[PDB]
Amino acid sequence: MAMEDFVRQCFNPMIVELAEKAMKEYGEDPKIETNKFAAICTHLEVCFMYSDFKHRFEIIEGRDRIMAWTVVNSICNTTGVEKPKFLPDLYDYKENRFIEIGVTRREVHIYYLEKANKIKKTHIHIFSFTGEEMATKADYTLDEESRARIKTRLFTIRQEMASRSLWDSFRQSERGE
Ligand SMILES: O=C1c2c(O)c(=O)ccn2N([C@@H]2c3ccccc3SCc3c2ccc(F)c3F)[C@@H]2COCCN12
Ligand SMILES: [Mn+2]
Ligand SMILES: [Mn+2]
Repeated sequence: MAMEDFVRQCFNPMIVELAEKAMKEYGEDPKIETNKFAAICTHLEVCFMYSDFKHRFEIIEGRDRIMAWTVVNSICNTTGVEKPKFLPDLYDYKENRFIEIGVTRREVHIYYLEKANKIKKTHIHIFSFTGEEMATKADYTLDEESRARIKTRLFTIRQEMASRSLWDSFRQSERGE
C-alpha cells in the first residue's frame, strides 16, 4: 500500500488538493515526497480544526504564498501587530497574535525548540501523534475538548498508517540524517 494512495484515501479531497498546490509552489513532487505529502495534509487538517474551535481565527495556511502574505499584511495594518519574518499558520483575533502550528512524530519538546529557534511574538503550539502538546508559556489557547479532538485525529491517522505498515517510514522521514 503506497503512502500516496493512503493520503488520497485518508484525507478529505479539499485537504489533498491544497496540499498538492502547496507542494507545487515550493517545487516538491507529491508522488516522490509521499511522507511529506502526508505530513502537509495532516498539518493542514490541524490548522482547520484549530480555527474551527464572527470567527476567532484567520487561517493563513492553505493559501498560495501571495494571498497568505496579503492576509498577514492586512491584519498587521489593522491591528499594528508586528509583521512576522516567517509565514505563520493562524491569527488569533481574541489574543491578537499570530500562531505557528507544529505537528511532529518526535518528542514535542525537541520540535518546540526547533520552532522557537527558527523564528526568534508568534505563539507556538506543537502537537504530537502521541497525545502530547507543548505551547508558548503553556498557553494552549483552545479549551481541553478542542485539543483532545485534535490529538485523537492525529493518533487515528497514526494508527491508520500503522495498520497499512506506513507508520515506521513516516516517523523516520521527519528529520534528516
Ligand atoms: O507552512 C509551512 C510549514 C509549516 O507551517 C510547518 O509547521 C512546517 C513546515 N512548513 N513548510 C511546509 C510543510 C507543512 C507541513 C508539513 C511539512 C512541511 S515541509 C516543507 C514544505 C511545506 C509546504 C510545502 C512544501 F513543498 C514543503 F516542502 C513550509 C515552510 O515554509 C513556509 C511554508 N511552510
Ligand atoms: Mn505554515
Ligand atoms: Mn505550521
